Amino acid sequence: SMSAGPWKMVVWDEDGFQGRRHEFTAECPSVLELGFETVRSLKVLSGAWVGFEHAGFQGQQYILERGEYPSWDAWGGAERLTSFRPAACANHRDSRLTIFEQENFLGKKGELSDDYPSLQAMGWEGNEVGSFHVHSGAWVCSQFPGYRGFQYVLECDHHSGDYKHFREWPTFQVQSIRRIQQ
Amino acid sequence: SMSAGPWKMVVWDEDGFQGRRHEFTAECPSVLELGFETVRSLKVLSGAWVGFEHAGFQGQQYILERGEYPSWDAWGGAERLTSFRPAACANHRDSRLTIFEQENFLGKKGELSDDYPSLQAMGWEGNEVGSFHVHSGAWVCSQFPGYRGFQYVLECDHHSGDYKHFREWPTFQVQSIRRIQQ
Repeated sequence: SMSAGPWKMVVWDEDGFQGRRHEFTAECPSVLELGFETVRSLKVLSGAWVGFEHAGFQGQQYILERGEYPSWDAWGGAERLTSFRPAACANHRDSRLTIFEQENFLGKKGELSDDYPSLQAMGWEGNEVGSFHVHSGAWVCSQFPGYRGFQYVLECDHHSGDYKHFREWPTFQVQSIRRIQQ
Repeated sequence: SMSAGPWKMVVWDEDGFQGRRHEFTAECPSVLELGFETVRSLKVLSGAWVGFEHAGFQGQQYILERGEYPSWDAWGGAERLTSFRPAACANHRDSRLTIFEQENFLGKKGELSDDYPSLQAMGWEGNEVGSFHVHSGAWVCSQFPGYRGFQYVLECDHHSGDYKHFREWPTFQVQSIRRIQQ
């Protein structure tokens, strides 16, 4: 129970925390706006952050929890990371998500308050999810079991947690889902 | 609370569950011994399994929980998977692991009975772990936060759960650890 400071991450433009450095305490819509050409390594010092492939928070999403990322494989196993924002709703102990088989909160539902490396192991029918309501916390969904493939992040403060369409988050393949750790 | 059958996985030698097929209900030390040339897709129907890069359960390890894996990116985001074994100790609700900063159960310790996408968020000092005692369950450790980078699996029935050396599991980098879901 050490006492942490405000959420913070640091980016560098060369691998292994070398080269040009910049620290963030709030979102950055494009590192190019700093004069950086690229982000090649990073550290998350406090909190949880979402990295995005393209400027303006567009493209592939990467969840960035506390720790050290010496090259791009550390966040995307994906070489390009251009914008960043805090996962503002992250609250690991206060996370609750409802998933639905179809869009618009229709079809069979599942209630999640824990992490699921295998939706199918838990009883979910099929490999698709159609809509989501985030009651609290921030969640990350993955295409494949064990938190692999394309990720996407769901926040409690997006349309009051409503994601009625895959347009709001078109492949509907989701096989693992977990809570984000701030 | 549907009733599941015995642990089972199925492999195919082409992507998308096409081509030659073979089902396992026990370990396979080499798919080449079946006459297969390669495994390109797979499904885990029941239980949790460990895939290995090389024959004889050697090389990179991949955790395979229930679901569908249409190509190699589904298990390794790593194209080669040659041998497979059940994660026999997997027991998600009955998993407990002790981690140590140094080898031989020395140094600071941490007690884990939950999943940790960020060891550093939980209070662990540094990015290294030196030894492990698995009290119960099966666990998977990852190099980077959020369950990325090289994985390795720790079982309760390996030397009574003792892993005193990195030789038993030399890079000591571990930033996330979770329980395997059978």
